[PDB]
Amino acid sequence: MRVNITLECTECGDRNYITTKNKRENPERIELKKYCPRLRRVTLHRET
Amino acid sequence: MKTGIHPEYRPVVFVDTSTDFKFLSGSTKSSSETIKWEDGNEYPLLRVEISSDSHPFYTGGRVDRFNKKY
Amino acid sequence: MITKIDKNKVRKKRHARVRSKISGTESRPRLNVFRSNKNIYAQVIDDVNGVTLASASNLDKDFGSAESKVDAASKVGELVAKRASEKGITSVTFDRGGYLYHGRVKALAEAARENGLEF
Amino acid sequence: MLVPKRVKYRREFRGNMRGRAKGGTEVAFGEYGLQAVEASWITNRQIEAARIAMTRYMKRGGKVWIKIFPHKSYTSKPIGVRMGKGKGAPEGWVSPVKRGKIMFEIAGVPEDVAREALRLAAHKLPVKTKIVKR
Amino acid sequence: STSNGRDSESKRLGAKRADGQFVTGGSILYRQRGTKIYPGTNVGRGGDDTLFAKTDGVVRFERMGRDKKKVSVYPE
Amino acid sequence: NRLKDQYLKEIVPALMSKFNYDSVMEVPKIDKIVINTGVGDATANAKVLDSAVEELALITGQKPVITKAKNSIAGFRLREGMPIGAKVTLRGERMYDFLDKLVTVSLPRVRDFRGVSKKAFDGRGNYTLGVREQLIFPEIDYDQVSKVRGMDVVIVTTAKSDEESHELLTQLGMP
RNA sequence: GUCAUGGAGGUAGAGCACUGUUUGGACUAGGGGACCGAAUUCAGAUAAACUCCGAAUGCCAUGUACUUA
RNA sequence: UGGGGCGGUCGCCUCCUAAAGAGUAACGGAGGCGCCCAAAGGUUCCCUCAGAAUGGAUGGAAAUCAUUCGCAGAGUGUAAA
RNA sequence: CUGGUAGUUAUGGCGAGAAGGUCACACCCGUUCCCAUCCCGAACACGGUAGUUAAGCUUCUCUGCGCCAAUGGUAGUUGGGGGCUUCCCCCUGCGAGAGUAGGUCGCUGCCGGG
Ligand SMILES: [Mg+2]
Ligand SMILES: [Mg+2]
Ligand SMILES: [Mg+2]
Ligand SMILES: [Mg+2]
Ligand SMILES: [Mg+2]
Ligand SMILES: [Mg+2]
Ligand SMILES: [Mg+2]
Ligand SMILES: [Mg+2]
Ligand SMILES: [Mg+2]
Ligand SMILES: [Mg+2]
Ligand SMILES: [Mg+2]
Ligand SMILES: [Mg+2]
Ligand SMILES: [Mg+2]
Ligand SMILES: [Zn+2]
Repeated sequence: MRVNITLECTECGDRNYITTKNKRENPERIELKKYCPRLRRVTLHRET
Repeated sequence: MKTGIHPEYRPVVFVDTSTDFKFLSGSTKSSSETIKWEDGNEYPLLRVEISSDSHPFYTGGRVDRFNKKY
Repeated sequence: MITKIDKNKVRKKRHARVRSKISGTESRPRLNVFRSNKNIYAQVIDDVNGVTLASASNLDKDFGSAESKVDAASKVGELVAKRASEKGITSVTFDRGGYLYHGRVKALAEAARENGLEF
Repeated sequence: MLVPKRVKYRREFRGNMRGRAKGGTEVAFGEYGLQAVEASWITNRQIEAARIAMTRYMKRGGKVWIKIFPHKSYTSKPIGVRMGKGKGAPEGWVSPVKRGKIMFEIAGVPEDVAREALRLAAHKLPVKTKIVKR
Repeated sequence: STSNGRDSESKRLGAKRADGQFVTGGSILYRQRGTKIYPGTNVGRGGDDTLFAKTDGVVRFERMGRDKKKVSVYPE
Repeated sequence: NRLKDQYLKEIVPALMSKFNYDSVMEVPKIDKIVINTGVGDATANAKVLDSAVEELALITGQKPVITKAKNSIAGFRLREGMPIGAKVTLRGERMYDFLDKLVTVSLPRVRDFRGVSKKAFDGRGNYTLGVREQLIFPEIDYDQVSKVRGMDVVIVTTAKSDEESHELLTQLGMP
């Protein structure tokens, strides 16, 4: 169930952040609005 | 009274077959009538059964079973 | 038999909850507000010394003209702002007082803000 | 035979018996008591033997109060076991008695039978005692 | 034949600076679990409940209401 | 406000004369009606709770709030937070409207009522009245209603003791 | 090293205000056509893993005090 | 390793031993861990528990209501402090 | 005199009894508007003052509960010395807990009305 996941920026394509989720309660790819160091602004990140 | 969640509500007129006391009251059933009693609140009349002034303890079908004997 | 709740007691409880974060220092005094059924009051307070600096009220000599009970709040707010500004007070922290920042309190705060007071 | 119904912990330290008794050094319920003059451990079997020997003499007359109880427990090792490998299994229950404690009570009988019953009980205990009056 | 025999290494709690001792900003004054001592003036509480000075000064362990204590730092 | 008129016109100074209250506002006044259906039997049944919901909604006119379970006990096959019972709170004009519709219309059709014990109170100024079926109220008919649950109707009175609450209920209507 | 001043810390002792262990008396919920017996109270005990309290020492500092390396 | 073998243990967290700063051993006395949560995190606003008695009761020792008393006798994802 | 707002370990609290007022403060009336209920104008929010001191609030009296609290004595104990060493005794310094004499129905600061 519990697994490691990595978050990738939808514009740059850089895998910036890592985190974990529960695979049963969250079968879909999670999405979050984090801060992207390359662009130096906030973008949208998706699980790979 | 939050809008939408609540059902319908409106005062009506309650009448008994024994006392005929049209006593204005609120309810959720329209009873599908229109009476002019209590002018300004001409709410629909609601037919009813034995009331306060109809019951022995309160104040003071089976007909067929008298058709055969009598 | 039911014991009716005491509005002022719970109001003071909420005021004490608010006051845990708001402190009236000498450079940045505290703007306390009290609201009744008839009228509203305001006081500028410092906590390091425990003394008030400016005040205004609906029942004061000024602000004689009145309207619905939000215009009295605006008037008392602008009068207290003018009195504080005339004494050199510019930066304050708004002490809500355990009320909600919605009605009379909000109008008083905006009236104070539009004058020379950085709330 | 007095044994506690429950204990929070099975194994206990042995403790010490320094100083006078914390409390209970005056006779309260009855009119005659058996007061320890020195300190010792008292198992539950000794209490049972003393109580039996003291009640039989009065012929089920009067009342008797037991002022001590065996809260503590002690362990032991069998013959032929080396040292170590944990603590031993508990064996019995003891009541650490300090000096000055009054630990038996008599009421409802005259001078002579009470004194003789206390004397008979005092020979079953491993501690020097004396008989006191309220 | 023993089910016991295990423990956890000590965490060295207690007080690290004495009352009346001059203190440098940002230094730990008390390591502790929960809140046995509350943070007073010019002092804050860490993530794991340690108390650290925020400005240079002199340590003083005052008393709050009846059954609890606090520590403060006063500049020179 | 016909029942408001009946209460205010003659009940208030009758009470004032009877008990010689020092002021005008020691008079007990009806304050709250609370309804609890007690549908805890529906451990797994989902239509029973819902059916109680529309039953209460029709009888009162306000949306009933489902109540959760305070604790979790295996003796009655329940866990934490299970939806148990209903909750409706009338207040204001609904006091007198519901009291009218009950004591004058719905109550008299009960089978063999001959009064309730004056000691069947809480002893401190309130009253809980029980009904053994849902057909006593004229608004809910027989065809729609499937089962009957004996619910609880409470009377909240500002009376400082019990005797004046009892006599106040008598003066307004049935004890 | 001593003296004066300020602190953190709950051991010895003691105590029953919490948690365990526990004695005698009164009454009793509950079951019983009187008998066991939950909870309340009175009086009396007990505790390394109990605490409404709580020392002597030791410890950390301050001093401009007096000696000493 | 109170000779060695058989038995048990080997890393981390909490309490007692531990002698009122910190530290402190024994094949000494008791327990847990090798996770979980997309809200069980952040912020703003609001409020307060266990239990007992009385009445309706389908429904009893115990479900859901109403009043009174009630400083925590509850809760704090999980072992203890 | 009263309203608002702070400091101080309840000597400030709990409980009991009396008095007061529409100057203030509340109860109170209402839900058109802003706003709100896992339902309910109860609360919150808004608009008003016919009635009230019944309660909130203020003042006054007490020792019933609670709380604070000596002096003397005692346990314990650093240093030194003795015994018949489950432990005990003597000299000097420190010195409790419990119990009690006694104290308490608060004391202070600022602003606005009378
Ligand atoms: Mg540890
Ligand atoms: Mg944190
Ligand atoms: Mg963390
Ligand atoms: Mg001890
Ligand atoms: Mg030490
Ligand atoms: Mg230590
Ligand atoms: Mg070890
Ligand atoms: Mg293990
Ligand atoms: Mg006047
Ligand atoms: Mg409207
Ligand atoms: Mg105190
Ligand atoms: Mg003394
Ligand atoms: Mg003392
Ligand atoms: Zn990017």
